[PDB]
Amino acid sequence: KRDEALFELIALEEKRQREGLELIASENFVSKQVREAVGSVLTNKYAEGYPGARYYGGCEVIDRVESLAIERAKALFGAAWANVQPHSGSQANMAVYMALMEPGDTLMGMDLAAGGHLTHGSRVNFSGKLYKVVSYGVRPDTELIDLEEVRRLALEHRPKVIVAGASAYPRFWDFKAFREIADEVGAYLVVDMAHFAGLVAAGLHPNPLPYAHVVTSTTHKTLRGPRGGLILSNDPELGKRIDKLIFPGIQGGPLEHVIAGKAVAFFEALQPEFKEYSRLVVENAKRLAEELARRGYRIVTGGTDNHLFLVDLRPKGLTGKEAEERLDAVGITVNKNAIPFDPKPPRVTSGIRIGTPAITTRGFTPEEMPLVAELIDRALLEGPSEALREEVRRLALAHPMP
Amino acid sequence: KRDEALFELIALEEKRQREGLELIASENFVSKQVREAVGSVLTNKYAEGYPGARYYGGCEVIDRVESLAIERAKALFGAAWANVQPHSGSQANMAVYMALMEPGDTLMGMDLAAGGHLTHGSRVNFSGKLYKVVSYGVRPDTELIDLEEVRRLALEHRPKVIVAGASAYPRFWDFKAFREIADEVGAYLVVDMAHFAGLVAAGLHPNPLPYAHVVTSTTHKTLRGPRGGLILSNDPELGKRIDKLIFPGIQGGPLEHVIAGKAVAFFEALQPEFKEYSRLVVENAKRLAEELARRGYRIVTGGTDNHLFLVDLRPKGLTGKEAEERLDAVGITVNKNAIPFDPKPPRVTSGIRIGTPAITTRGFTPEEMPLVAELIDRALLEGPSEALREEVRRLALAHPMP
Ligand SMILES: Nc1nc2c(c(=O)[nH]1)N(C=O)[C@@H](CNc1ccc(C(=O)N[C@@H](CCC(=O)O)C(=O)O)cc1)CN2
Ligand SMILES: Cc1ncc(COP(=O)(O)O)c(/C=N/CC(=O)O)c1O
Repeated sequence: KRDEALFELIALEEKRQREGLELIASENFVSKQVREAVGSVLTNKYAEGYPGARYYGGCEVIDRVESLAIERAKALFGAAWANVQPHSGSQANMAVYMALMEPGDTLMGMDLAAGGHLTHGSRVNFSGKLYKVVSYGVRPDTELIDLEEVRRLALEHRPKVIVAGASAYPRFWDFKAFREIADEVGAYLVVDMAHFAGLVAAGLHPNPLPYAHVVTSTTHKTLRGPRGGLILSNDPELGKRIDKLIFPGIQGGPLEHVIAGKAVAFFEALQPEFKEYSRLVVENAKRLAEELARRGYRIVTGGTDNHLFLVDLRPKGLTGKEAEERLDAVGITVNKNAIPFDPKPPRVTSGIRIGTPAITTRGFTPEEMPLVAELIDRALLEGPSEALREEVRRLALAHPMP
Repeated sequence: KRDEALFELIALEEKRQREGLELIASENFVSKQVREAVGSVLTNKYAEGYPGARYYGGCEVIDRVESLAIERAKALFGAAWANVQPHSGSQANMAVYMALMEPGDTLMGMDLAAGGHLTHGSRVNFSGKLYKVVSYGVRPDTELIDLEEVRRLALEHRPKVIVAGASAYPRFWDFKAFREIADEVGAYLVVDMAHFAGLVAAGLHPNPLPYAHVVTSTTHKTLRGPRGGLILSNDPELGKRIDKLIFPGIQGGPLEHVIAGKAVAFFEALQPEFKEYSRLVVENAKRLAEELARRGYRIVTGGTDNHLFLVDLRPKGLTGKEAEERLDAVGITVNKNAIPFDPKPPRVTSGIRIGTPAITTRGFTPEEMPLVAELIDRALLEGPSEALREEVRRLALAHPMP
């Protein structure tokens, strides 16, 4: 008996995705073959352990799948070791923290208010419950990270681990300077590249591998793969330690159907067409930010080096919460985000975060960004209307999903 | 470009699953419609938070999918609250422990060799690293749990959490007695029903929900659903606390395509056919154990009340690792497994574990178990041969796959 109610919902969700403009920076649209792998019979196999050293019979083929994912990840990113088993970015970070630190140790990471991830030290998160968290942020005048403030905090608090990488930072990271600071205090440098991993793979963002002790990531977001986590390093000895924290430390059976999907995503990212896609992602984001600046918004840091940017809404007297709702009502999804010099509180904010990976996957090009900018502006100033919702729909339907 | 090498490996795994006898007790074969949901576009949405309380917009349809999974889980097990976001059985247990305990608190669980799971207090697992662990076992003569030994231990060590449930215990649990013991020391009773969740849903195993404070489970064993975790409780105030430990405590975005698969599996488990399937699972396991006993194999506790059994291979001079390899060579997939008081470490073991869920899904009946027992016996005594493999293959191919 088919579950009609459930599949009626899936068809509605497919329609919602086709007919809207997805501008949330951490979203993307996976290919059909990534979905085919994730929907495969590989979910039926228990395969605890690692290739050639499993706790169950029958893993001969699974071992070739997981080894293929590992070797492709190492070739794509220039790594000496990889672990493709983390269920999510959260589990990847948790395993690294538990391998390098003991409860009570100090963790330094980017403040949630300035763009950090929950996993970089939130007190509601495991990172803030097991460890002592010290946070860094951005300067109000530069709207950028201050490496001298980072170093000062590191010398004063002596973290065991310093995390670089964030969720809403629109400029390049200086991984070399972060590693120098870490070395000065004897800390490990962990880079969480989840947001910009696809740009690293395409050569459009500095690669953290050579400077970090360990690199964590999701396989979704700019890498355009299935939902899951990833760990990389140039140190196989440290990798062996982390392998043990993933299993038997924090996980049980790996999701080998999702790992097959990671293998597919790494194959796609190794093709030359991926570099072109990634170039367009960054060109779209720079062009869309410029077009909104021309229409009266201020762009934080004045622009972006990557796939996302932050819009200061104060010139138009809007809060991030109101802009979110007005845009959601016409099928444009963004999220509110604090700006560095923000007069409003966290639940309201004076900004929004926009990202181009998902619309770029649907074939949007830089010459269409003026039109996207005008729809956003109209929705913010005129508010939601049926005519505007129909224009978004038409535009969206004219750009196919994978 | 299609990833031809990866899909060739998936086709090889499909063939391996169709042409062998999958007797791993923790595996099953999911239906086509479960795979269809897991391979859906719902992977493209970041749904941090809970239904009606998400961080990001655009979740109106996703919320109906998750609520449907939640409400079906409640109806299936008779629970007042459910959480369907855990990525795995291990994450479900982690969230529960962190909601009920601080690090350094005392956790009581079943010894691994006696049957307990890694997350029930193993030193190489987070459960044994973060908490002080006290373990109960089984009696050396009957290989059954002694409730008076469990009581003594609880009164002596005063655990904060007692865990009932196991990965390799073949008999029924007395959840009323475990709750009485927990109440005597003021402990929470947590039941991990991962292995026998489908038998509970079908009414063939005592239901822990009235007696446990919290129930954890996986969705992919006896329940025959996608790979993932589940938490249930009759206390909605305890559920609220646990919800916060799942997010933002230990996970980020949930896997909503997998949650759609969970909704489908719950729909299948609510059908009358699922009760007939589950009855045959247990009938097959009892008959196969009896047929191996008649050939001189020692069955731990003498038999089974559920879907699995353990074979003590010490009298036959075989380690569990050797038996697993011999059986695998002829297409019979089991896992080496620790037995009560095992002198050998988990990488070697003195036994094997066998379960019927997967072959029962393929339509194997009790009258076919004598033939299965014969093939197992021959591979252990006579060793692998080409003629034995072929016989296994024919028998397997005579049964369809979902
Ligand atoms: N009773 C029981 N049987 C079970 C499990 C379990 O948790 N309990 N498993 C649940 O998934 C699987 C076995 N998985 C296991 C993986 C690692 C270790 C363990 O103790 N590993 C050590 C030592 C290895 C050695 O020296 O032999 C380690 O990794 O250091 C035990 C079980 C299948 N059967
Ligand atoms: C009681 C119990 N609790 C938790 C888990 C972990 O579930 P995951 O493998 O993390 O999905 C398991 C899995 N056990 C795997 C096996 O038995 O072969 C379990 O038997």
